[PDB]
Formats: sequence, C-alpha cells, structure tokens
Amino acid sequence: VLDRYIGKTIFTTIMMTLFMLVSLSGIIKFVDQLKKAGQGSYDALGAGMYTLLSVPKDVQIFFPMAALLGALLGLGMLAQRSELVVMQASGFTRMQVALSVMKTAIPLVLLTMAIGEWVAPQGEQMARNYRAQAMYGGSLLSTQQGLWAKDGNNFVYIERVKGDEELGGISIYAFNENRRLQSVRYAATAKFDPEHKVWRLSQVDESDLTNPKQITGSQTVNLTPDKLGVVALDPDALSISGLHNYVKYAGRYQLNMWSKIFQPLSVAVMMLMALSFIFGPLRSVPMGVRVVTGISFGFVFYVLDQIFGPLTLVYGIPPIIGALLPSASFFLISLWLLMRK
Amino acid sequence: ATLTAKNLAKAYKGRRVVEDVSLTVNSGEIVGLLGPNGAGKTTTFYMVVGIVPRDAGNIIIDDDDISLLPLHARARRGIGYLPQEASIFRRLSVYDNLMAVLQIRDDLSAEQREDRANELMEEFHIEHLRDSMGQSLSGGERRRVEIARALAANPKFILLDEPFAGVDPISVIDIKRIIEHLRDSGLGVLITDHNVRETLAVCERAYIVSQGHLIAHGTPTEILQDEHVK
Amino acid sequence: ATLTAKNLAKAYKGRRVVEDVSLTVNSGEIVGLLGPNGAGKTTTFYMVVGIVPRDAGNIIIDDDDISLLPLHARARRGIGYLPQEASIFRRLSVYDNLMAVLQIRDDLSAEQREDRANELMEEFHIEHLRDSMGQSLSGGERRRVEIARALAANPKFILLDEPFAGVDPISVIDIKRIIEHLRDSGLGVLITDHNVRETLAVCERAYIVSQGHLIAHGTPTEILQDEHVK
Amino acid sequence: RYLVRETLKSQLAILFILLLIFFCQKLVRILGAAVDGDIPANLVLSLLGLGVPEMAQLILPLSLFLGLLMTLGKLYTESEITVMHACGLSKAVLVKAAMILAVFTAIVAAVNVMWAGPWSSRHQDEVLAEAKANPGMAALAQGQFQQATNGSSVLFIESVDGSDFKDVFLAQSVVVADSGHLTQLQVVTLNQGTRFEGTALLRDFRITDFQDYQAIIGHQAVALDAELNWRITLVFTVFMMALMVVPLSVVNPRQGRVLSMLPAMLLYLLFFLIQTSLKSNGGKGKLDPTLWMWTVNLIYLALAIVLNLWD
Ligand SMILES: CCCCCCCCCCCCCC(=O)O[C@H](CCCCCCCCCCC)CC(=O)O[C@@H]1[C@@H](NC(=O)C[C@@H](CCCCCCCCCCC)OC(=O)CCCCCCCCCCC)[C@H](OC[C@H]2O[C@H](OP(=O)(O)O)[C@H](NC(=O)C[C@H](O)CCCCCCCCCCC)[C@@H](OC(=O)C[C@H](O)CCCCCCCCCCC)[C@@H]2O)O[C@H](CO[C@]2(C(=O)O)C[C@@H](O[C@]3(C(=O)O)C[C@@H](O)[C@@H](O)[C@@H]([C@H](O)CO)O3)[C@@H](O[C@H]3O[C@H]([C@@H](O)CO)[C@@H](OP(=O)(O)O)[C@H](O[C@H]4O[C@H]([C@@H](O)CO[C@H]5O[C@H]([C@@H](O)CO)[C@@H](O)[C@H](O)[C@@H]5O)[C@@H](OP(=O)(O)O)[C@H](O)[C@@H]4O)[C@@H]3O)[C@@H]([C@H](O)CO)O2)[C@H]1OP(=O)(O)O
Repeated sequence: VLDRYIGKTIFTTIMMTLFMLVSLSGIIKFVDQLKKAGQGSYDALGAGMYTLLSVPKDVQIFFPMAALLGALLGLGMLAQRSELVVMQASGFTRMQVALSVMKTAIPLVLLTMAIGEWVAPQGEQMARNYRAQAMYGGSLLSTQQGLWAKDGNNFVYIERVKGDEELGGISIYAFNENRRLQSVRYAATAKFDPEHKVWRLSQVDESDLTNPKQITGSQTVNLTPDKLGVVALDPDALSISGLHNYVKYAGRYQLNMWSKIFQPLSVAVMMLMALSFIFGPLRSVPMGVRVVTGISFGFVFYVLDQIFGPLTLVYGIPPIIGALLPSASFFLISLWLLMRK
Repeated sequence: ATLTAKNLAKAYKGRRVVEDVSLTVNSGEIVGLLGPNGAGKTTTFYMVVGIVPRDAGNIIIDDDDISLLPLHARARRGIGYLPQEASIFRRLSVYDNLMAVLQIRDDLSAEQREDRANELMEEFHIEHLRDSMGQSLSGGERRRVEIARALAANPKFILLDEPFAGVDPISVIDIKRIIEHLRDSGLGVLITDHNVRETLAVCERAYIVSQGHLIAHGTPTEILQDEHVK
Repeated sequence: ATLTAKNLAKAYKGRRVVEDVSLTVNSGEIVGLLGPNGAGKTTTFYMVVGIVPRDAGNIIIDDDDISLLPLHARARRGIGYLPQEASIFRRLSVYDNLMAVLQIRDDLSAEQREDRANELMEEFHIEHLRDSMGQSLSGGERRRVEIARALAANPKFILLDEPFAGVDPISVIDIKRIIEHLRDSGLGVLITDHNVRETLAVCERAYIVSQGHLIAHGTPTEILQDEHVK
Repeated sequence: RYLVRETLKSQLAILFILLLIFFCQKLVRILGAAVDGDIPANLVLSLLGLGVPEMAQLILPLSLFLGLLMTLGKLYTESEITVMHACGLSKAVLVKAAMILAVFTAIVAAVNVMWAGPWSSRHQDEVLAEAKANPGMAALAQGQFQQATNGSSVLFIESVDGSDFKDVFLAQSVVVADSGHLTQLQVVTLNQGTRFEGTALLRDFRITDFQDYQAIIGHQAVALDAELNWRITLVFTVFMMALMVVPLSVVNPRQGRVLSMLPAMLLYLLFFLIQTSLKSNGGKGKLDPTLWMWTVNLIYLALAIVLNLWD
C-alpha cells in the first residue's frame, strides 16, 4: 500500500525536523547556560544536563511547530515532485490522504503523551536537581527561603530548608474559624520519614489560647509533603493527581493541567492544519513559500499559546478556554481553509 | 465510451482566458490539443483533467455530467491523467507502485492484483526491473513505469500532459509507439504538446484552441490548410 | 575575430560528462551545438560560456587563453551570453536596462553611450517601449530587449541557450530572422537546444556531441546522413 | 544606477516584520513578570516602546542580512545576477551596492546608541518608578511576598472578588484581620485586627483587641532601604555581513532556493552565538578581562574576504 508510503514519509519528515529543532535549541540553551557555569563544570550545566533536557522540548515546546513543519515539508515533497496529484488522479481521495496521515499521527500523540508524563517531568526535575553546584537555583533542592505555605485554615512559615529533606522548620499558625491560635511551634527537627509522617510532630514550642490569661504551653525536646512542598517549578512539573493540589482552598496551575493534556490535540489539529494547507492556498506556490508559511503559522501558534495562556487575567477566563484557544481556534482556521472553495 | 466537453469557461478578475471551448474525445482515437503558449492549452486541458474547477460548462462521460466532480472522482469514474514532469513514487518499487494503485481497485482479489500487475509489467517491459527503485531509474524506463501505473487504474480516457517534451527523436518515436500501443488498447488519449510537427503526426483528429476559440478543428491536414494562427 | 575551444573536459565526482571535446566557431555564422538529452549539449556550452568550471581546456580569441577567466572577464573581452529564461530587470525601464549595460563602455564617450542606445532602439524597434516598465513586456518584445542588452555590451561571439524553447512556430520564424540579422551584423553565434528540427534549419553548420564526444560535425546534410538519427 | 532601491524595499519589509516578532518575544517575556514576577501591567504598552532600541540593536544587522539574501535570491533565480555577469559588470558592483546599504544601516545603528539607545535605557532604568511607588488599583491577592526591604510582610486574602475576606493575615510577627474593605489614595479601611509578636515563650504575649486601626503597611520601598565593545562590533556586523552574504546568495539549481539560505543563516547565527557567549565576562564597561571576541570578528572578516575572492 501507499498508505505505508505517506505514513512513513510524514513520520520521517517529522523525525528529521524534530531532531533539527531539538539540536538547535539544545546548543542555544547550552551556550546560554554557558553564560553562568562559573561554578558547575565543563558539562555540568552543559551536556550532562542537556542529554536529559532535550526531551521536555521534544514533548511540547517544538513538537507542534515541528509537527506542522514535518507534516508540511513531507507532504509538500509530494506536491513538489508532482506526486500527490498522481494518486489524486488515480482516484485516491483527499479523505483517503487525510486518513493516511492521521493513521500514523496516532504514534505522535502516543509518543508525546507518553514522554510528557514519563520522561520529561522527571527529566526537568533531574535537570534542575543537577544544577545544585551553581547556587541560587530553585529545584527539588530549594534554598534558604521562607516558603509561605497555605494549608486552608492552617498556615506555616518556613525558616530554613536543607538538601537532605530536613527542616529547622514548621511554624504552625494554628488558626481556626475563630482565629484562635493554638500553636507557636518551631519544628527544629523535621526529618523526612515515610507516608505516615507527611507532617512529623517535631519540637513542641507551642501555646494554646484556651483563655486570655491561662495558657497551656509546652516547651519540650500541614498537609503539604515534600513531594508537594516543591512548588517553584511553575513550568510542567508532574501528573494530574499531584497537580490536583490547590483544590480545597490558583488559576495557572490548572491552566498548566489543561496545557499538559491538550498537546495531543495540538499535534493532531496541527497535522490537520497542514493538510488543509496542502489542499488549500498551497499546492501551487513553491517550497520556499511552503516553509515560510510553515514557520509563520508555527510562530503564530507560539505567540497565541504563550500569550493566551498567561492572558487569563482580565476576566479570569476559564482555563479550558485559555488552553484550547491556540488549538480549537486553529482547528477553525484549518476548517475554513478546507471549506473555503 | 465517450468523453465530451461543452462550452468551457475560465476567467481571472473578469478577464476571459477561456471562451467557449467544446472538445470531444472517443475511445480509440488520439485527440490532440494544441495552440499558442498560455492562451488555452494549459487552462482548457487542466479543466478537462480536473486540476482546476470550471466556471461555466459541461464535462460529460457517457451521458453523465461530472463537472461538479473533482479529479479523484473523475479517476474513479474513468479518466486517467499523466503529469508533465517526473511523477514516479521515488521510494517504493515499480512492483509496489503497480500494486499500490491496484489497492484502491475495490473489484479485485489477492491473486487478481498479482495477475494484473504481471500482465502490465510483462506488457510494458519492466518486469525485469520489478525490484528496482523508481528514484534510481532512467527517463524511458520511468515513463514505462508511469504509463503502467496509469494503466493500473484501468482508465477509459487517459489525458497525457507533455510526453513528447525534452527527449531526443529516438525516445520520441518510442513514446510514439507507446501511444500507438494505447490506441491499440481501445483507450482514448487526449494530449497537449508544444511539438506541433512532432505530435500532430499521430493525432487522428486534433482541436486547436486559440486565445479561447477553437478556430481549427478536425484532421491534421485540415488544420494545416488554414493559417488563422499563422 | 575567431573563437576556438580546444580539448574541453569536465566531470562530476567521477561522473564524466565531457571527454576531450574541441569546437571551432568562426565569426559571422550560426553555429549549432546539438546532441542527446543531457550528455553534452548543456555541459560543453556552459564551459564555453564559463558558468561551470572546466578542468582541462583551451578557449582562444586571437591567441588569448581566456580559459582561466571568470564569466564577466570573458564578457569583458568580447563574448556575449544570453540565458535560457527571463533575464529581464523587471523593475527597470528598457532604456535604463540598455544604459545599465552601457555604463561599462569605457571605450566610448559620456554621450556616445546614449547615441549607441538610440541606435539599438532604432534597430530592434522598441521606440515606444523605450520607457515601459520592464516587467510588462511580452515574449518577442522581451527577446528583443535581452538581445539589445547583449549587443549593448558589444560582443563578437554571442552564445544563446535555447532561444526557441517555449515559443509557437510564428515566433520561431521571427527569432530565426533575428538571428540572421545578428549574423548579418557579423557575430559568430552559438546555439544549443532540445529542438534539432528547429535548430538545424537555421544553423549554417552544427556540432553533434555524444557522451562526452563529438561524433559528427559540420554541414547539416552530413548531420542528417551520419550515424544514427532515426 | 543601482538595485539599492530594490533591496531597500525588502529591507523595510523585513525590518517591519522583525520588529513584531521581537515585540511578540519580549511581550511574552514580560508577561512572565506580569503573571509570576509580580509587576503590575499598567506599563506593558509603555515598556514596549521604552525598550524598543535594545530590541533594535539586533534587528538591523539581521534585517540587512535578510534583505540582501532574500533579494539576491530572486535576483539570482531570475538568472539576472548571471546576466550582470553576462555583461561587463562584476561581483564588485553589487558589492558596492551592499556596502552602500551597510553605510545606511550602520548610520541607523549608530544613531540608535547616539540618541535613543541610552535614552530609552535610562528611562527604562525607571519602570515608571515614581508610579511604582505611588499606588493605584493594584492589589494582586494570593501573593505579594516581596522579601526585600519589607521584612517578610505578606498579605493575601482568601476571598473571591473583594467583598468577604478570610485570613487577610497581614504579616510583618503577624497581625491577623477578620473583616476588611478597600480605599486608595495606602489607607485600607479594614474593620478588625489582632496584633501578635511572640516568638518564644519567655518573651511577651501581646494581644490587641478589635479596634479602629487602619493598617498602614504598604510603604513605598525603594532600593535605598561592553558598550565600548558593542558600539564598534555591531557597526562591524552591519559593515561586514553585507560583504559576507553576496558570496552566499548564489542559488544553485539542484538544491533549491530556501536550502540556498541554510549556510548563510548557519554562519550568521553561529557568529552571534559565539559573540554572545564571549560576552560572558563583561564587567559593565571599564572592567574588560578578555578579548577573544576580536578573534572571531577578524576570522569572520577573513572568511568573508576569502569567500568573496576566488583567484
Ligand atoms: C528565519 C528568520 C529569523 C527570525 C528572527 C530570529 C528570531 C530570534 C528571536 C530572538 C528574540 C529575542 C532576542 C534575545 O533573546 O536576545 C538575545 C538573543 C541573541 C540572539 C537572538 C537573535 C538570533 C540571531 C539573529 C537571527 C539570525 C537567524 C539573548 C538575550 O537577551 O540574552 C539573555 C537570555 N537568553 C535568551 O533569551 C536566548 C534567546 C535565544 C534566541 C534564539 C534565536 C533562534 C533563531 C533561530 C534561527 C534559525 C536559523 C539558524 O532567546 C530565547 O530563547 C527566547 C525565545 C526566542 C524564540 C523566538 C521564536 C523564534 C522563531 C523563529 C522563526 C520565526 C537569558 O534568559 C532567557 C531564557 O528565558 C527562558 O528560560 P527559562 O524559562 O528562564 O529557563 C527561555 N525559554 C523559552 O523561551 C521557552 C523555550 O525554551 C523556547 C520556545 C521558543 C519558541 C519555540 C518555537 C519556535 C518556533 C518554531 C517554528 C519552526 C530561554 O530560552 C532558551 O533557553 C533558549 C531556547 O532553548 C532556544 C530558543 C529556541 C528558538 C528556536 C527557533 C527555531 C527557528 C527555526 C526556523 C527559523 C531563555 O534563554 O538571560 C537574559 C534574560 O534574563 C533576565 C532579563 O534581563 O530579563 C536577566 C536575568 O539575569 C540572569 C540571566 O538570565 O541572564 C539570570 C540570573 O538568575 C543570573 O543567572 C544572572 C547571571 O547569570 C548571574 O551570574 O543572569 C534577570 O535579571 C536580574 O534579575 C534580578 C533582578 O530582578 C534584581 O533582583 C537580579 O538577581 P537574581 O534575582 O539573583 O536573578 C539579577 O542580578 C544577578 O546578576 C548580578 C550581576 O551579574 C550584575 O550584572 C548586572 O548587569 C548585567 C547586564 O549588564 C547584562 O546585559 C545583567 O547580568 C543584569 O542586568 C545584572 O543586574 C548579581 O549582582 P552581584 O550580586 O553579583 O553584585 C546579582 O546578585 C544576580 O546574580 C539581574 O539583575 C531576569 C530579570 O531581569 C528579572 O528582573 O531575567 C538575557 O539577557 P538580556 O536579555 O540581554 O539581559
């Protein structure tokens, strides 16, 4: 079948332009962090970090733009070489061609949906984690910062954070709905322990307010664990159940929850937009105009994505709207170029 | 079997580039379509092919108006097409090209596709190049593969675009013999060239578009009588 | 007043295309250069032009080894060249094109440039197209403008690459009349083409390459009667 | 008599469509400060035009690079550079034209740092800082950490839109508020409050009751609580890339037109890449501890000259 032909052609053009857009941004961010590696090594803020850091680019940063450019050049080959009109003059339908591209689009959605929750989150975790030589970096290793927690009615100021998951730490503002203080603690020994100790009872330095005069104090010796206490990673951190964290209480975190799970729709709509191009205003203008239109609508996708995500401030528009807006309203321009004539 | 055009029309910003072409082609004959360059041939032939849509007129196969139907629909109803430039699939085999066009034939079976492919390859002299790559072939071998691929769809009016361009007179007479082989097959052929005295000698009748008008129509000698072009 | 190519040779990474070919072009005669499809019509002509670099070869105008020059140094020393396609400065006027060629005429005055421009515009009949926009010319007008630019640099041996490829047989005869007017102005004109039956009818003598080898040359009668042509 | 007005048109076009690309980059960047960096977005449209010259530092050399390359691509694929070669004109005539363009755009990049570069730099040095101090309608609830020059005073409100407050929380230890409202000019009209400052048990245990206190903690916290390389090297880019791109705008028949742009772009951005990497130690002017940059400047000038010439 030539189903194999169109599928393997589009797939290898995807993989070639994907390796190209990985290598370019890889060496650019390599020489970008080469402007701060005066404390790391020759490769520590370099090659040992980017051999892991190539794949979060590969998930979502370039993979829609590389999706359009691959499924555009690899299907513009078939119009440059007067070869799509051959099968289209043998009777192989344009919907046959659309099904032939999207029959192998399924490994691309499968690929990025796999990597964006198996390899890329832990990839950028280990990337920021390996940058602990040159300091000031916020990672799973945080630094000496007072992380203002917010556990519902409870609140905790942090004094000091170490790298062994220990805390001269927890200062519970034990506040009820009467705003009656119950503890003024200083958890000097907050050592990491298993799931029975998501808050470990350390270093009692409290005072309850059962009376304005009588105070039951004790100088002897909340629901945010360490895998939820790492919150400075505002780009793509982890899976949906852990991202479902600020829930009994934050708009950008569920915005990123939708942006994690709409990248498959981005790739699929992106190939559909490429085929509406190759059956649209294209098919007559040459390969320079093919690749110019490619990078143009890819950059249009980038600017609409990275504005209309963070644009959710004025009305505080729903995040489904804010995340589908560079995808559904790109499906729309594709659909109009389909049914235009 | 009979393909017929009636009152063909195309314009651009109101400037008429095609004004009332009505061409016919029967099965067995080789209709030529000549003229000046860019004043009827490209646009009229490509409307009859179906690369470009019409504005006013009829395209009829055997009392069935296909003018709304696009190019792949005209191929599913019986009109074949061969492009000007090199139109082979540069990664499959010749064997896989012929089977790849035999895939969409919804009237065949497993042994029938192999049989029809071996028929076409043994008839068009590529069966020794069965396991070759079309990217790495020569011009005449590649034209054999393209004509065999066109015959794999089993057409009834193949509409050739420039077969007599860019080759020496030896390959001109070889492609002349393959068009003679197609008129032996009972398949109609519509052809547009700019080799007038190298194409008009095979056509049993030819139509001469001239800035829109078919000012000459009929046999090649009757075309050479009038010089309303010249 | 005499151009001669001696022992031309060219390859493409061990793919030989020209193997010890020498051609002679006297002044004032339409010399052809023909052959088979892509075995030396293109390559030998582009070496005598100088676009491709040779390896071994001798190009001579009056004992001058001009084989090591760039392209425009050959154009500086009396050789013309016309490309295959639309080499018009589409956003200049025609008189600006002619004077733009005439800016490097150091052997003339500051007013004999305009005098020669008036002569060429009276000759090639562009007196109404003197100030037209260079995009908006037709086929024969465009050919006359490009030939006027060629002659404004005042060559001796002009080298045309397919001056017939893509014109109907009216403009073919007109271009033959233009080339006879060129050789009646005393220029040794060299022509390659894919049209042997169009080229051989105007050339006074022609050269037939074949696979990096001239296998025949001279008179068109002997070129009709030599080793294989039909 | 030159093609300079033909390449100047695409110069203007590529200029006009690179300024919007870099607008859409710096705007996406400063939306990061409007959302996460906690800076109020009453200054986006002002910050764009007050900072367009540090943007146009890098537009104009790449603008001439593209406006030569994309133009001579058409000039070569119409087989028209090779008809200037078919007449007595040389490669030097379009070299003369390209260097006239280099003079023009180098005047542009010079008057940039003459009258609008540092001007916009020292009016962007303020972020309209006197209105960063003077408050408006900017609250930004669930935030406002601002460790520097405030102690650790955080004051967020677990509310919906600003009518029923929960845990205004007013840090400094902390004073805790139950009810609240809002007025502008630092005077917030909150109803109740309860001050607390006890760190240890041996210290004081200070309470105040619900009072008519107005909670003025919003105070205007000010921070008081090489060009020697670029001025010559960017003018050298503009003066060099025009001479560098003409031997690379040579569009070959087989490899197509846009692949006839890959080596020019791959050398241009490798240039700016190595220049920016060699801007690692800069010392801000009078502290310049390395001059490996004129190594790559001289060797790309040599690459341009070697490229051009072919004897
Ligand atoms: C075909 C036609 C061609 C088309 C045209 C071409 C288009 C080109 C586009 C370019 C436009 C923009 C130009 C540009 O970009 O321009 C420059 C670029 C030059 C080249 C561009 C032109 C190319 C050539 C021309 C083209 C030729 C072809 C770079 C720049 O600008 O340089 C720098 C910049 N690099 C880039 O931008 C790369 C560039 C790269 C550009 C690439 C171009 C590619 C083109 C490809 C062509 C293809 C053909 C080949 O662009 C990007 O990528 C952006 C994306 C661009 C993509 C656009 C789309 C492309 C489409 C193309 C087709 C259409 C970099 O950070 C950007 C990263 O952000 C994200 O990553 P993250 O998310 O962050 O990870 C991006 N992620 C992303 O985008 C997302 C994705 O990945 C990418 C997606 C992209 C789109 C994807 C799809 C594309 C479409 C595809 C379609 C097919 C990354 O992406 C990356 O990684 C790279 C990425 O993979 C690659 C990009 C991918 C592109 C792919 C394209 C493919 C196309 C193919 C088809 C065509 C990106 O790298 O750092 C700076 C900015 O950060 C600043 C700021 O200024 O804002 C400064 C900060 O300080 C930092 C620093 O970061 O440097 C951090 C510090 O922590 C620390 O580390 C410090 C030092 O290190 C310390 O040692 O440094 C800090 O400041 C202040 O903060 C605090 C303040 O608040 C006070 O409290 C202070 O304290 P603190 O709190 O502690 O910090 C600080 O003080 C510190 O320091 C003090 C001392 O040092 C004193 O010194 C003083 O003075 C100094 C000054 O003198 C210096 O001048 C300064 O140091 C200070 O002022 C300082 O005060 C100490 O004092 P002491 O105590 O010691 O006394 C003090 O204690 C403390 O330590 C300081 O004061 C802060 C802010 O100010 C806060 O207020 O942030 C920049 O410097 P600057 O801007 O110049 O300033």
